Amino acid sequence: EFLKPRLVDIEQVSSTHAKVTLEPLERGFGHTLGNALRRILLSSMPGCAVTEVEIDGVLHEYSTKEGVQEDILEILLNLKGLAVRVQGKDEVILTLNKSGIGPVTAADITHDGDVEIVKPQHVICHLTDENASISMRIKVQRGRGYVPASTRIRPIGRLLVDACYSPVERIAYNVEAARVEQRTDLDKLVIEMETNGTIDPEEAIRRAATILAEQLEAFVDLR
Amino acid sequence: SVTEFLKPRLVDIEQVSSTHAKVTLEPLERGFGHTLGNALRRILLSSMPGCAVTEVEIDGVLHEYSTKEGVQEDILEILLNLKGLAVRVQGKDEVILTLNKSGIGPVTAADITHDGDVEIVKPQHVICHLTDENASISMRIKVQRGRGYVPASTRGRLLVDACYSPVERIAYNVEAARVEQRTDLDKLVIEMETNGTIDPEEAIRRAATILAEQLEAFVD
Amino acid sequence: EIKELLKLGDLPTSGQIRLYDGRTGEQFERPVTVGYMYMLKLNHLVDDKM
Amino acid sequence: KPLVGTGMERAVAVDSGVTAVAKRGGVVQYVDASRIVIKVNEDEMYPGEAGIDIYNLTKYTRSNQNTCINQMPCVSLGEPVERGDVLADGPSTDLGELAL
Amino acid sequence: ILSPANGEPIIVPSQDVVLGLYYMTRDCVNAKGEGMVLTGPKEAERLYR
Repeated sequence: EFLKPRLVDIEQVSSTHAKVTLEPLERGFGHTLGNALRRILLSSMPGCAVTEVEIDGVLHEYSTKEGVQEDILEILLNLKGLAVRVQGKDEVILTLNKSGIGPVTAADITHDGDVEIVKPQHVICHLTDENASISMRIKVQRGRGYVPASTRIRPIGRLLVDACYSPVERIAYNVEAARVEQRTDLDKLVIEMETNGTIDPEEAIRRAATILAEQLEAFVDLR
Repeated sequence: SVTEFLKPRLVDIEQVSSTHAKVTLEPLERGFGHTLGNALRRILLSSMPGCAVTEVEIDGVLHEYSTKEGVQEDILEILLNLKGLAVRVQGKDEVILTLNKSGIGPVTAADITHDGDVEIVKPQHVICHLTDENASISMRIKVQRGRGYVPASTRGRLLVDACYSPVERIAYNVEAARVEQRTDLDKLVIEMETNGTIDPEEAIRRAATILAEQLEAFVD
Repeated sequence: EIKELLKLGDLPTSGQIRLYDGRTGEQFERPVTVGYMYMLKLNHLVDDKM
Repeated sequence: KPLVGTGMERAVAVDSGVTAVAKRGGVVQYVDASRIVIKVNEDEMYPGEAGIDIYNLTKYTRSNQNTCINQMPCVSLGEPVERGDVLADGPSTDLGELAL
Repeated sequence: ILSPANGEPIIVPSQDVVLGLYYMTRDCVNAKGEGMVLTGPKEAERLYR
């Protein structure tokens, strides 16, 4: 009796910005699905985030390293913003080695076959001495939600980084009139998503729908 | 483990009355209580299919603000009473029920002429009252199958607001819930009252089924 | 002048926009003043006082 | 920085002494999170000197109220600096502007 | 819940609770749904939601 919506278009506006169109939708279902998917996408999408950093010669974040423009704490903050997609494993160790003057960016991270750097120009720090060199081991873990380091339960020098696993940055949704073959009371839902570039928009939409359906299984057979 | 979420372990269904239920589900992921409650509330309010009174033809009355001798209630109050008539039309989508009554007494739902494929949920529902011995009332009620609530303002053919959805009231609340350590969890309390064609539990199940079938094109 | 600067940024001159409830998606019935305020964390933390 | 200010933020930040202020104009010869080395301009040199100004930055020291006093440079390698320019921001300062 | 000084209630709503009740109990001349006849408060809540 109800017409079932289908994914009809995916407009990849940019690498981190996409639009997904669901069509057709009956009255009221556009806003219902829009809000449910918005909440699930903002709260429950999985992603890979930096959780641990080991910089050679560094004991804690409240310190400086010779030849480095940024404080160790600022380096950790920059690594917190590093967007990485990991394939086939939930935890990886990346190696960053850089020498000489210049910005040390995500492109200088040692290449890993199962790891993709979505934004290679992400600045990690700046080396300002020709003889200065930085070497770090960065732990990247898969998770969901927000997991602070203080609520996370180690040799000295292993610095914990707060993990914002969610790849989704912004979600908006608009319900507008849809042009059907014979119907006029059908809407379409356009979900505009801005991410960190580490999750496919269609994968995110299907993921949110699966989460919603599994949460609805309890109500489907109430007892 | 990133693809597994907490499922309601405790589901308590308190039957306040035959048509009134309180369903408590616990525990839920943070924010999932509002998501599920709002989605189910919207579906129950605006999307639940059902049968309801849509028109009435009353002999002697030509328009809503009219009178009829021998009837205690006003025509507007008769329309209000017809709005509350819960009818199960199993056979068809459109049905016409004839109501022919005479003599002093309460004209109730049980006095409507019987139809094979039509069921009266509450036969003692009062349609109107006749205060005269020779007072008579002849009406034809058009009951249709639709979705949600359709006001007569959006549509002598007297128009009655169509309460297709069997939902009389639906509300939800989110309370703090907790497991061994996690204390930020959601507990969803759904207070629901139906019009008696279907009980609250079945209505909640139907709303959940409709929402789940809406997602069939994206569920892995 | 503030309204002129708001026009320059293609923002409403009243400083009020349409907000939606995140819990339900329902539009709030009236326009809500939304902008940027410069906020300070004072040295009165609950950690030191509890 | 405050998006809406009064214009007094720079005076407060500079006069407080929490920031590193270039004593003489020149070019940033060296810079890191703890130190700034300015190659002074020829016209601002006393006769018998190299023309090198060294600014050692205060790093993660407690204040009288157990808050953090930390100076971080706001200039880059090779940048030209004038006398009175902020070389390193202090606590609650952003590019020489008071940022509470 | 009563003041010992004068016997008046102390738990009277204030500020935003008063604002919410006032806003929801205000009337508008040409508001949507005007002139409708409702079976009761439940129908009013259903129509508003």
